[PDB]
Amino acid sequence: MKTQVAIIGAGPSGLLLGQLLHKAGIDNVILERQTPDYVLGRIRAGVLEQGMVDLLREAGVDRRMARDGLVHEGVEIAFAGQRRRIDLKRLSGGKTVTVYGQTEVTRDLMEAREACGATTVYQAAEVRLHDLQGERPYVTFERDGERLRLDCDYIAGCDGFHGISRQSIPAERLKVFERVYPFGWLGLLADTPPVSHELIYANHPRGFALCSQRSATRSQYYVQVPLSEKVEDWSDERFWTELKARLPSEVAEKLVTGPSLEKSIAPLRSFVVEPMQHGRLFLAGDAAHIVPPTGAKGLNLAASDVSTLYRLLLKAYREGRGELLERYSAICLRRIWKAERFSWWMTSVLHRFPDTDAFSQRIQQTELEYYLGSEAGLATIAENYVGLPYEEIE
Amino acid sequence: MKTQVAIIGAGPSGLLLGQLLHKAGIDNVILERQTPDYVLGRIRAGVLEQGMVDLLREAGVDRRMARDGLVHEGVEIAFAGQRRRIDLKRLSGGKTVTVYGQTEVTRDLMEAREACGATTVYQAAEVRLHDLQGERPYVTFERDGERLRLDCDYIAGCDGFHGISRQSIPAERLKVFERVYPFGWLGLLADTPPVSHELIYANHPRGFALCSQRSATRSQYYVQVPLSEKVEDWSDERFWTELKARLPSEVAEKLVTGPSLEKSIAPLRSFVVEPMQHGRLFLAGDAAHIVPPTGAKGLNLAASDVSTLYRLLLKAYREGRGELLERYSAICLRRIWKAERFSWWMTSVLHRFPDTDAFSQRIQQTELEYYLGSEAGLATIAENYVGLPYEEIE
Ligand SMILES: Cc1cc2nc3c(=O)[nH]c(=O)nc-3n(C[C@H](O)[C@H](O)[C@H](O)COP(=O)(O)OP(=O)(O)OC[C@H]3O[C@@H](n4cnc5c(N)ncnc54)[C@H](O)[C@@H]3O)c2cc1C
Ligand SMILES: Cc1cc2nc3c(=O)[nH]c(=O)nc-3n(C[C@H](O)[C@H](O)[C@H](O)COP(=O)(O)OP(=O)(O)OC[C@H]3O[C@@H](n4cnc5c(N)ncnc54)[C@H](O)[C@@H]3O)c2cc1C
Ligand SMILES: O=S([O-])[O-]
Ligand SMILES: O=S([O-])[O-]
Repeated sequence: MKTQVAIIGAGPSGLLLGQLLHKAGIDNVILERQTPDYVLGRIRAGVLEQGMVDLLREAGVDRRMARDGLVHEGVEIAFAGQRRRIDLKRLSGGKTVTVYGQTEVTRDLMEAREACGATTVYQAAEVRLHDLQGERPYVTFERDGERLRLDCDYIAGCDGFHGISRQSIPAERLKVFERVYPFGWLGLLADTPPVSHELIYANHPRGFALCSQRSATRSQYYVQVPLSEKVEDWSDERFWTELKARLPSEVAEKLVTGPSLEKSIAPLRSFVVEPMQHGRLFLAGDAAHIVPPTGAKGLNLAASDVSTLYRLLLKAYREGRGELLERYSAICLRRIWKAERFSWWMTSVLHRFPDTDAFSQRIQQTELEYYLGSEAGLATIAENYVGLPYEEIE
Repeated sequence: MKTQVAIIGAGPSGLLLGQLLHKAGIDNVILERQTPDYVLGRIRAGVLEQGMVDLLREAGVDRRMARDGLVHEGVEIAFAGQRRRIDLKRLSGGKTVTVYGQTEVTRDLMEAREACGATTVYQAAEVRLHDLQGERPYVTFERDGERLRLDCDYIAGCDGFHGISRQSIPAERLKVFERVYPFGWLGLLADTPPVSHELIYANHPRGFALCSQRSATRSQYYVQVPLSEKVEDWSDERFWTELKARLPSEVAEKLVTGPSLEKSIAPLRSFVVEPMQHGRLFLAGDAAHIVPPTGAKGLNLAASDVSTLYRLLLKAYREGRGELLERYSAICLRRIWKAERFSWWMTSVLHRFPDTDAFSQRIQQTELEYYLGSEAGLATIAENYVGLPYEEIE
């Protein structure tokens, strides 16, 4: 096979990059290790930044989102028995966020790519990258019992955290930054109407809780739990009782509960690699970084990494400004670090950390009080939550 | 589940460690991501050092090897149209090597573990390590549609180069050393009688070639080829013709050729991580290092890593000398580096490297001439080939 941009991974990052390149007339091929149904079987949430919403529209894959997505003009943080609303729209000047799951976005992108006949090779086993520092890099993989070669000009590693792309870069060139939080999130998805039209992030002595939604009849809730917790020890009844205990009475009081459609515990961690490229290989999305779910920035960083790569690739192909690609990592990292910082801040002020002393507890309560009670403070939250402005490049 | 030593990986390293611990009465459980047939489907060669042969006997899994294995008292290196024999037995004082494939060794270990009822969980998906720096580390994984927890005292990461164990150690604690050679090995396995009763490593202007064997009616041959070569462009006829062109006439002349049972190109690379442990987790085999096939040290290092870990675990459990486990990496690395060095030397003197000048070519020919023409030189080769003596520990 032969293309211009080889793409490893058919998750959100790879599909979005591929659809953007497709519309731009830049040849591209996506190689995915799993099957279509396997990828779609991954149930993942999503709170889309304005930048991502705009990118999906630019990619021509927004019809479903415009119909099934939930546009939120604000978000609330609860603590000390009170609900504090952050007016994202007002504070940002018009920006909002859209609650539409990664799973749905992935589904939409796959239907769009399948419809236009773009190239996607599923069940591409043993993917391997070659001659990355040359002008003719290529990829090899096995399919239907045969080895194939894919020649290209560039390679976009969009293969996630456990992909092969990040592992294909000499360890000497990379620097890893990481942190694991001392707790996980026990989530419960149910066919019940949400308790609020907007999300509710709750800080409570017993621990963090979050009220989210999927539709008028489907809701998603979470409560923080220690690392060693087993989902088996958490019946729906126990979850509902603990969730209510961490929410203001007025909220817990009007909460509609019911059987769970799915329950699971997920850890919270951060990870960033520098740089995010090597020769003709460029990493994007989870292949380069991880963030905790608190700020819902994972899916959004995948989008911003792709946007940047796409725009630089355009400059290379249409302006012969290929040297600009050298700036890919520096640009993405500035945004990734700010997202990691905001995600870290949100995690720090909303959760109960083990072995915390009285002073720390008071500092945390004061952080919430100050930020939610100041216009400047509220602004820092709002501008970060809807997503900081994309860097124009150059 | 609950055991004393949790083992990740049911390849040679994990199975051997597990069988050794089984006989010692130390509880152990092996978690393997793939199925039994998948593991056995990996066709891998093997030239066993005396130390490994002794270890398999100690493990009580040597009957098949004693019957089907080929004991070699010497090995030959050909160059400049002449065959030079290295009398391993004489030079080492009695040590030899046994040609018996990794695949056969793995098969033997699996039959032995299955027979004694030791615990092995195949298709163990999403393996994850936990609380490595505590006194109660544990592992989690999914099976038959359910999440399970395995408590233990120690964890042996025997999950290979692309395993999760090495990736479970903070990047800040690790230092990676690596090298990729500018060529690969095109191998051809056939049901033909070998051209020699001992191996023949050949250095020739056109490139490296190797004559090996599996039995009186089965042979394995290799010729070096550039990185970008496709096995598809190499018919059996072309392989046989190139192989002969790289061997002394007397050898090429008596070579029996025939249809290949299997053909493939494999790269040559080296990789070492320091340290090889973190808390209660200890890496062994490919999970910690890779060596080129030239010295056939890959399988042997897996064995020596296991031997060391096993002996240290014994000291911990039977002598309460658990502090000795702290020395695991230092001990293994001394042997790993010497094996990497010898493997590197063998690779350097036997292959044709791209863009080599006249001086390099002459230095290489002189290396062979000196080492094969000196008793001290021959000794350095012999002692390394049969395997240096295992470090006694402490
Ligand atoms: C339990 C959990 C909950 C999360 N919740 C949130 C949330 O609430 N909000 C949010 O924004 N983010 C959340 N995230 C993060 C978010 O899902 C990711 O940031 C997003 O999946 C990144 O997309 P990606 O395409 O970069 O990577 P992925 O979605 O991982 O896609 C990568 C693709 O590459 C393929 N691949 C891997 N290796 C290879 C290979 N060798 N060859 C070929 N293909 C390969 C994979 O099969 C996969 O399809 C969560 C993550 C987890 C684990
Ligand atoms: C093409 C090729 C040719 C080679 N030729 C030679 C040769 O001629 N001579 C020589 O000595 N060596 C050779 N080697 C090297 C040799 O095969 C290895 O050194 C040996 O396989 C190492 O054994 P191991 O048990 O440490 O790892 P492996 O054999 O890789 O076994 C690791 C096991 O862990 C499992 N695993 C991986 N990830 C997970 C996870 N997340 N959870 C659970 N289980 C997991 C794997 O499925 C596997 O079964 C060759 C290698 C290759 C690739
Ligand atoms: O199921 S598929 O398209 O390989
Ligand atoms: O095929 S098995 O034993 O999981």
